[PDB]
Parts: sequence; C-alpha cells; structure tokens
Amino acid sequence: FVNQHLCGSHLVEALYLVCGERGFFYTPK
Amino acid sequence: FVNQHLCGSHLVEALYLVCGERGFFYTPK
Amino acid sequence: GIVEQCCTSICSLYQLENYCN
Amino acid sequence: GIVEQCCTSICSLYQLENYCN
Ligand code: NA
Ligand code: NA
Repeated sequence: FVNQHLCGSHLVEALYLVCGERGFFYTPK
Repeated sequence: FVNQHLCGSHLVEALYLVCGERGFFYTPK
Repeated sequence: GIVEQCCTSICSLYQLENYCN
Repeated sequence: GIVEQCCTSICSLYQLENYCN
C-alpha cells in the first residue's frame, strides 16, 4: 500500500497505518 | 462529523478534513 | 491527548483544531 | 515535504517513516 502515489486522505491513511501508536505529522504545504 | 466519538482512522480523517493545508499532528499515545 | 478528548469522550471542532499545525 | 515525495512522486515506507513521531 505504500509504494504508490498517495495524495490527500490516501496519504494520511498510509501514515496512520505505518506509524501506529507513535503517531505522525502531516504537513501538506 | 466532528461531534461524535472518533477513533483511529476515523479521528485521523476528521483532522485531515478540518485542518486542511495547515496539516496536523496525530499523537495517540 | 486527542484520544482522551475525541475517542473516549465526544470530540469537538474546538479540540480538533488544537491539533492543527 | 511529504506531498512532493509521496503524492507527486511515488511514496515509500522509508519516506513515510520520516513523518512518524
Ligand atoms: Na499494516
Ligand atoms: Na468540510
């Protein structure tokens, strides 16, 4: 699921699944 | 969509929609 | 944190915006 | 940033993990 173009909610979803309880930061601009 | 219990991907989605180009940080633990 | 405010209790716009950059 | 690496170009695990806390 990670080795593709991922935009918007699709990118946020991948961060959520990969990072797990660590969490993540999403900074588009 | 925000005035409810939101967990996991459902919470990340709400952050994504509300924060827009600002982005956000998701820190579960 | 956010989980306590929005997952185990009812979320709000006000709280969500606390986690925007 | 992440958009350049993962949206306009092909993402990778390696790059995603750069944005985990
Ligand atoms: Na997985
Ligand atoms: Na909206």
